[PDB]
Amino acid sequence: MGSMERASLIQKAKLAEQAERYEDMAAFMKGAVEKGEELSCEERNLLSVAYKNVVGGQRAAWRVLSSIEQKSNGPEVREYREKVETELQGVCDTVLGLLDSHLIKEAGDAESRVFYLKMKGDYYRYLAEVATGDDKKRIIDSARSAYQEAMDISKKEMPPTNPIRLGLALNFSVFHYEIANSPEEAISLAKTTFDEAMADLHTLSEDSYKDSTLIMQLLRDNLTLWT
Amino acid sequence: MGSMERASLIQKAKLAEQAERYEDMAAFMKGAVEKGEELSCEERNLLSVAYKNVVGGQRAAWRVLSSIEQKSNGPEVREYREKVETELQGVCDTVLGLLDSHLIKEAGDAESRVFYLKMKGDYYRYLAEVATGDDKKRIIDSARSAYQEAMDISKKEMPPTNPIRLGLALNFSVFHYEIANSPEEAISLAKTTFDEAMADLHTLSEDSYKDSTLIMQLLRDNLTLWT
Amino acid sequence: AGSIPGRRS
Amino acid sequence: AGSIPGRRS
Ligand SMILES: [Mg+2]
Ligand SMILES: [Mg+2]
Repeated sequence: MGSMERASLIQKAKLAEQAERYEDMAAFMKGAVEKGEELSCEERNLLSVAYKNVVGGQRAAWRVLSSIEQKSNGPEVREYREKVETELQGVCDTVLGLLDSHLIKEAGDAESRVFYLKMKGDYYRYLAEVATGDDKKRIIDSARSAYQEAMDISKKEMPPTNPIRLGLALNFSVFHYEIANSPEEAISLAKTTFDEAMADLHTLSEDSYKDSTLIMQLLRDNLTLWT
Repeated sequence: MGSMERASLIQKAKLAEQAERYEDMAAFMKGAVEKGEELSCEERNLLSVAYKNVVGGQRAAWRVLSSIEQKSNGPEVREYREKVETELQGVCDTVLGLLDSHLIKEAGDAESRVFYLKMKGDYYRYLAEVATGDDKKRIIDSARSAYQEAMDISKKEMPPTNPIRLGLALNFSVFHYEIANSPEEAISLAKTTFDEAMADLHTLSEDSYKDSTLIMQLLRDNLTLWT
Repeated sequence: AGSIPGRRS
Repeated sequence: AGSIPGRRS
């Protein structure tokens, strides 16, 4: 996308979202990141939405194929699961590469840095979902370390109702439950996050209240499933 | 897909359907067609499902972008609509090329020949949806000619409740209404098809009855929208 | 209106 | 369970 203007890439990312063309969306936003400028709040959301949808479809397909493969145990199901897996890993590596070159290092404000570190934890988590053995351990630790740094910044720099702080805590709790085999840590984190947000709702306008309570309901939904 | 066995391509097409990976599905079925053997009934259905889903997503995106472009009247919306349009045209050309090399010419039984000619009418119809001017006329006539040949064979060789004959009539009626500016022809065809199927339901087993009545309801749904 | 949905085998 | 859906801007 090197020959397209940054503003045109952003505009086309928005059109691609409206058209539900998420692969195109992600390609436009990769091009925008590669222009080398920092991303605004809205532009960070476009980057995240694009890749979440792309990798979300890959993850759903991988789970379908992995389930069929487990039931079977010719080479076709394994071969095709491996093909989808390699594609998924490539998307995760692409996102991680954008974060490392150079989104995180240029992000000084807490909101941007936390947003990118949450992404980093998420894409290492998606790598961990398909990893095996003694590559899986290092991938898990990379996810944990990214989430932990984001958590440390968010607790110092953002109110407990901030939607990025809340979503980070939600996703880190999912990491603890599903990846790290730490369901008690997952439940603790979700409970403390929910309670501290509850106690800060009084400070919020109606619109901020709506966003924060929506994520708090997702924390509660997990707590209900886990307890 | 030249190095993969035909049976493996078919098996992977079925896995891709289960995983909702329709682009992969279509690529596997293109590879299977290119092995040069005729397709069984089930294999024809896999080919059709794969490409219908691929082009269906492209058509839905094109309509979103075309609507935005019409409301606007910089170059971005037109450029992106044109990109999606060219992609869609390429998929249609690919399917038409498979039909022409050499699925139709090798199809002797009425069921296979009608199935492929219905596909040919459908993919020319999708080309017509995005065509303008005095290429649009020749594309429209190509759709009409394919549908008409399929209709002539189906009326001679298949019962009025046959699902392919019914779906062909449904799609040709849609062609008349939406493409050829012939709503009366559309309504007539849908009515006669529905009535002749109704009068043949008594001959069918319970399972065949279910399939035929399902398509008859789609004819009725169009008639309700058009009258 | 609606053509054959044909998006599921 | 459920992570941030984050599939719509
Ligand atoms: Mg900076
Ligand atoms: Mg033959």
